[PDB]
Amino acid sequence: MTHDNKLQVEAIKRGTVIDHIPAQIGFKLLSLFKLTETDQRITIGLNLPSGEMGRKDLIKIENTFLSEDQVDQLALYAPQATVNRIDNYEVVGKSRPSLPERIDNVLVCPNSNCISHAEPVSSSFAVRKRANDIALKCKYCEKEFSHNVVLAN
Amino acid sequence: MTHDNKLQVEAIKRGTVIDHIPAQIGFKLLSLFKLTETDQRITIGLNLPSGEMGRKDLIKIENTFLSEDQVDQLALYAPQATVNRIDNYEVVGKSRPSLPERIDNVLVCPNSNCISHAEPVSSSFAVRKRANDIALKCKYCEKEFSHNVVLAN
Amino acid sequence: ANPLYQKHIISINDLSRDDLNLVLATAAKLKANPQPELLKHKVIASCFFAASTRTRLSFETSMHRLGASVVGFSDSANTSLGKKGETLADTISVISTYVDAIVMRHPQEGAARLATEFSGNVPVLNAGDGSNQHPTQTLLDLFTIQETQGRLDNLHVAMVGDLKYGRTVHSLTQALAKFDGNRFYFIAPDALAMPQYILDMLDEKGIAWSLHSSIEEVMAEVDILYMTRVQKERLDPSEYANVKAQFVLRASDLHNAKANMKVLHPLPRVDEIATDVDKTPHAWYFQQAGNGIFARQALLALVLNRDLVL
Amino acid sequence: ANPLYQKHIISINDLSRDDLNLVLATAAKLKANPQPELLKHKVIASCFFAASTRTRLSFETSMHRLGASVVGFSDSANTSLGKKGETLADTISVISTYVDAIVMRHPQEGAARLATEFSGNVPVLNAGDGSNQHPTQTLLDLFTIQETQGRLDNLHVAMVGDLKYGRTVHSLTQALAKFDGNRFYFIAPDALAMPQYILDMLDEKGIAWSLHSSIEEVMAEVDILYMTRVQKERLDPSEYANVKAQFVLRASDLHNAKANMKVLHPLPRVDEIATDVDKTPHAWYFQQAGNGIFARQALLALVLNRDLVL
Amino acid sequence: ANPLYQKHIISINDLSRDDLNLVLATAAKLKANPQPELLKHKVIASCFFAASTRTRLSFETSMHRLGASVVGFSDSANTSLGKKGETLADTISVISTYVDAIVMRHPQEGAARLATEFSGNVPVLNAGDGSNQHPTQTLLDLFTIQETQGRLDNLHVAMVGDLKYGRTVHSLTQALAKFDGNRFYFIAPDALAMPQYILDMLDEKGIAWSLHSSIEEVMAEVDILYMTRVQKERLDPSEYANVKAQFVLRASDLHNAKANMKVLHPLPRVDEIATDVDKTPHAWYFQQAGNGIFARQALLALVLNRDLVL
Amino acid sequence: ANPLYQKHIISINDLSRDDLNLVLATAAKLKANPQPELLKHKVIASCFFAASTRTRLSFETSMHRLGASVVGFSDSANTSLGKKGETLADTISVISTYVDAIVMRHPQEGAARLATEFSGNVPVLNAGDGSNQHPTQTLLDLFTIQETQGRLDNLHVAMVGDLKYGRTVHSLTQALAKFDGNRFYFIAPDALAMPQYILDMLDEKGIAWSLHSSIEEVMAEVDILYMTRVQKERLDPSEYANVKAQFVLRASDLHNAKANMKVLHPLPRVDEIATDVDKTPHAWYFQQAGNGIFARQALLALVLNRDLVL
Ligand SMILES: Nc1ccn([C@@H]2O[C@H](COP(=O)(O)OP(=O)(O)OP(=O)(O)O)[C@@H](O)[C@H]2O)c(=O)n1
Ligand SMILES: Nc1ccn([C@@H]2O[C@H](COP(=O)(O)OP(=O)(O)OP(=O)(O)O)[C@@H](O)[C@H]2O)c(=O)n1
Ligand SMILES: [Zn+2]
Repeated sequence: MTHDNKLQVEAIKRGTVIDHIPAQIGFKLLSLFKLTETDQRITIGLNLPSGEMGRKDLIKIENTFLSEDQVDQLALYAPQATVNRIDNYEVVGKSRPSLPERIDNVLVCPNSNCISHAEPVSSSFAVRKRANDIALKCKYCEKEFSHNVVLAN
Repeated sequence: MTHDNKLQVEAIKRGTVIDHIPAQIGFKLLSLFKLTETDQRITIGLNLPSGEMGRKDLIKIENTFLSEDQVDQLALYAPQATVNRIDNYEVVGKSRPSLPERIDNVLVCPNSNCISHAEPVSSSFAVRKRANDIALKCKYCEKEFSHNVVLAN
Repeated sequence: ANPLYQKHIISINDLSRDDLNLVLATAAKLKANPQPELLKHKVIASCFFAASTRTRLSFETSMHRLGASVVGFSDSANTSLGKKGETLADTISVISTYVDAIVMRHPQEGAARLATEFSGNVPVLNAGDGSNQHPTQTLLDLFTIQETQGRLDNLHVAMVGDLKYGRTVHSLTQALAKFDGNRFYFIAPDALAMPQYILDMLDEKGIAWSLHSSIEEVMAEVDILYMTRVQKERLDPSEYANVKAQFVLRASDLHNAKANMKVLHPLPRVDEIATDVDKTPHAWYFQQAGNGIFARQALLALVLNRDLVL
Repeated sequence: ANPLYQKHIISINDLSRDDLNLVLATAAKLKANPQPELLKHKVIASCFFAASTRTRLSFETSMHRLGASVVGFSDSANTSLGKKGETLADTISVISTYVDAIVMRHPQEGAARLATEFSGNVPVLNAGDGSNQHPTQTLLDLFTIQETQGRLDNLHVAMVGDLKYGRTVHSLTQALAKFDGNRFYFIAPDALAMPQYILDMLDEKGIAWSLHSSIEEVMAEVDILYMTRVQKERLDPSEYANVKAQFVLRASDLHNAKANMKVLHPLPRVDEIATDVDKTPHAWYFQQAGNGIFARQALLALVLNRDLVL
Repeated sequence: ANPLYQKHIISINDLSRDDLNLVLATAAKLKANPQPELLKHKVIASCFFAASTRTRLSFETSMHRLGASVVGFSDSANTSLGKKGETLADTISVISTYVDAIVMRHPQEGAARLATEFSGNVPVLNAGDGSNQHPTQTLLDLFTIQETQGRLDNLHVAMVGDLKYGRTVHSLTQALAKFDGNRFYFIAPDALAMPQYILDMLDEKGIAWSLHSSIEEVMAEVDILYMTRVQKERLDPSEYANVKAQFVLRASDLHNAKANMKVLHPLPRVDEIATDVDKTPHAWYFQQAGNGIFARQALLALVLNRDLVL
Repeated sequence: ANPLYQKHIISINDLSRDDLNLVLATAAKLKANPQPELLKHKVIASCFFAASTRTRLSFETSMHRLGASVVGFSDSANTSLGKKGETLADTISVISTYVDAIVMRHPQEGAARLATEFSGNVPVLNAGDGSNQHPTQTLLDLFTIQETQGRLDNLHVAMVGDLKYGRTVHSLTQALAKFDGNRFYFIAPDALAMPQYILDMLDEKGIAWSLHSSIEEVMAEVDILYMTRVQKERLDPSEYANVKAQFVLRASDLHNAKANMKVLHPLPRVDEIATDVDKTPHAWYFQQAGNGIFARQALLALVLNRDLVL
């Protein structure tokens, strides 16, 4: 639903379009998964008039495609989001974020006695859904937390 | 060269347009000056070409205007950005960042024994220019650093 | 004489409603019309056998605001083998020969009560005896509740945090149970619950209480919101952070708070009350601290001064 | 060829009932037919960044008994790799170029596991990582249990004390939940109950368990009675003395116990086991300690030898 | 009101020539005609978060010489893990509710400035904030120079010793740069040189300075000879003694010294000024110490007393 | 017969380019064809009167790897031979009747050398004596340098950090000034420059050297980049943070370096080498540490064996 009320409209020919980001989640994904660290051309729409009702963020990254696992990384902040693998101006593929195995470096261990804090390691949480409760287990201290708790960084 | 026909960057009724942001700073400004913390339409293009004057970033912020200060606050990252306020689809005014007097809430004092490393205090720095650099005197530390070092990483 | 004259203030349970009101009326009076030479030529010992600088600094300031000289010691130091030293009994008897009253904080419970067995006719004021009592903390708390709320009965008091080891919530609840029609809300984690014995007291006097899993349940109803430091050492750093988030107060949780609602906190705060909460008018914990200056002068004045002519 | 050859030992959950039995078997072989020159010319490091005299000695003796040399340290109160400035990563990066294996104890959870990413070829063994793992303790306990009861299956196992913070009881439960038909009795103070996640995990396996006020309650149903010291610092000395009447064990409690039943304790004990228990046939905590040597030799042998010839 | 009334004294750079003269004229007046009940019924906190007994003893004596009560703490003690405690912000807000002014020394630079953000309308006086400022040291120094010399401009001031880390020489030079026609001689070792940034200040205001390898070069010309402790920890014990001898003052080096010449030294002296120098009339460092009693009463009087009627 | 047989190792200056090469050679032999029973039945003492965990372990492993037994202690915070009352002379007088060799670290310079006068037959090896010698560190560095560059002659060697107090860089320079054609680049803060005497000695030999603001400056001229940790305590945290932007090394600096170039560091590192350097082919500080075992075995073998058969 390419923001088309007028003209001069946002498109792109090759690359990835990540649509249907919940409002205000957009920035965080640019931050967290460091998507801007590229010499490539990016276009971003924040607080856009969402498909039906409300606002949604959107990101378009020229001649840059991402992995099923990249896509999946997003399932914790934008599970509804959809990733588009457009080429030659056409949407040849539509993926949706599905819960990953593990979530590496983006999460912080709520345990302050975990060794991960002090050291040059990447965080790693094992992902396990407790029927809508989704539990994240830390690779080092092995303690387990609800994702609500671990998402306070 | 903010001319670029081809399916990109649109005009806006009102708001503010920050052009000629050097590349990899556009995100720095987003981040540092908390500009996504708003529910107004935001358009960001990163690494668009300034014709050939490298690759520039560009930020369009609908129904939003700034102060001379807020604009001066950008002089350190984008000393050569241009801020276009817009009302009714036309640019009723331009501005350049003018390096300010003091600098609040975004820097960090290099000095590790500065009390503004523990406590509920926003940092403030006096700014003063030298032959080939700008010095920054910490409010508390009272110590003074080249902006280049205060720009620790 | 006033009823408190020459009395030892050891526990909140030894004070009556009346005793409570008297102390508080006085504090009120001294707060409004100070008496800086009232305790002139009196010397008071400040014996902090256990360090506690806020408590001490408060007490001593009160002493000087009333005109008294202070001598004493903050202790922690080379007593690690002070057991091969003299008794507390002997320490009191010596000191009781020098000073006009004794303020003391001490590591063991019952310490202040023993003191009173040996101070002769020197009054003993408890600034803290281990996990037992801290009567002047409770008294600055009541004073603050009454001065902001207007009364001590018919209140909606919510007590939050570590309710198991929180000695001043236990004390405050015991005090408030002496007044009428109060309604208690306990919002603690299950490991740090209001001990049984308190609940039993309340049930017996037929006082209404309730457990809530969160603040927001009762926010609209509460007059006084009493927070407590969750001691983390008391926990597992894991277990801590797993529930921490549930009992942390942020400015945005008060939007529905009544106009009269006050947030109290006895002691040093950390992450339990966010800094943004400070910029609101419900924030009254610093005020509550300055009120210990009048709760404490009231005590000193009453105990050492046969007749008070405020 | 042996499944554990040049493997790291960090957490009990990374061991199978197969790997477990393997260890216990070798352990039993080494107990009978010693190999005092098995690990000749190998150099092991004993890195107690946290001191634990009991564990430390166990290991080093185990080490020497197979003929390895030992380098190491104990208690890093301010030792430059732990606590000055150096990262653990860099420490391990460095010591991994000196030795053939590493045994470490560390105050932070996950510390042994981190090591593992910087130790290259060199296997690292966990001798405790904060509140998390202590595999060697558990292998010690299983071996004993099975040496005295003849099986690790279908047992009536009672655990007592601090099931909430007893890192040993958690692990023991996990390990024993890998065998079939075991039935657990959890006697403990409510302030210290077995965590839910453990109870949960038990149930998604279908292992019979239940909770009990006191030990007399099940005394005659149990094969193994596993005591853990109650951390008194973990509670109020008033609060603590109230409950501990239902959790210390005395020989008189033993009058009705099975002849096969044995009392275990990871040690050190304070007053949870009276000394009069020490002379009954059930007392098996010093023997348990003794088996730590074989459990530990078994592990060192397995990890540093491609195959066992015993 | 006087211009200093209700002001925070945090840095020397925030004070003007005028402010400086005012403080000094006052100190002069109080030195000659004392006012021992001027600060009657006022209570001042002496918060030495960092111990410094000479500074403290001086401040407190001033407090009492003006009639004020003192409460406070000298600290060093069990703060080693006081970081898991409350903020400095919260400590100030509590205390600002009790006392009439706050004197404080603290380990971190900027500490006193932060304090002033939370003390409300309670004035904050810096007795030392890490390596940054110590304004009342500079003020007793000026007072002493002016009282012995007769002026603060047109002086030959020689500063000797460790000029790199010497916080009060940096401060004194900054103060003296506010007056006219002064001439500076720096006689430091090359490793402990007057930092660039000071020299630049001077060059900009067009003030004369000079570097000398020794005292004797300039002895005949100097009015005020300001010595500084060479911190040896700041050096190599070898490097120390290699040059030590060069910047040590003995009685016999003054023979050619002008009649008005005074030897000043802020702080504890060691080997930098020999004891024989004490028996001469140029020796003025103890006198300089007694003058902090009037520099400091001047501050307290001015800040807390709207109008002074000396 | 070997030139070093039963010789003491105290200072690098007492070693010839001949003795040096001898050590490096044996070292290389032992690295390839181990002699795990070379020093059987010998007992060595490891006398760390100053603790140094990194050095200590290196040595003891070296010790065990050649099959010697080890007796010793670490950190004499108040151990009766160092710090109670006993002289070092008497300590050595005594321990020299127990062992076949002594390795000692000591806080005072010249301490190893003193030992030498009381140790009789028994060789003593210096593992550090205050700020003076650390021969084993240097032999470690040379061996590495030569193992990675193939020569100790004609090198473009850059040293960075604290060249003023880096006891290691001084020694390294001396040692390498015994070979021909080496060219040094000294990048450091002026507050930390290479001492003059070193610069002097270089010049009475005619070795090309120069000083450099930063490492990018010479990045592509150097074979070896030898980093030393900058002691921040050795300067003002403001002062320190100002310079350290020009002396930390990051992989990005490495883009232009020779393929042969290697980065060395005596360890421990804090933030002078970013972790991203750790994964480049140039990073050679953990291998450097690793070679400390062979450099040290070589020495122990040489000193305690009349001749080598390798
Ligand atoms: N070459 C292309 C093609 C499409 N679009 C973007 O691709 C997204 C997906 O468009 P499309 O999936 O083909 O139809 P939609 O109807 O939005 O799919 P949906 O249910 O996901 O709305 C749209 O938001 C559109 O703006 C683009 O920028 N460049
Ligand atoms: N209602 C409006 C008004 C302006 N523009 C943006 O605001 C800027 C106006 O600058 P412009 O007047 O077009 O001059 P430019 O041609 O790029 O030259 P300059 O580069 O000097 O600023 C342009 O970046 C344009 O994209 C817009 O998108 N919507
Ligand atoms: Zn963790």
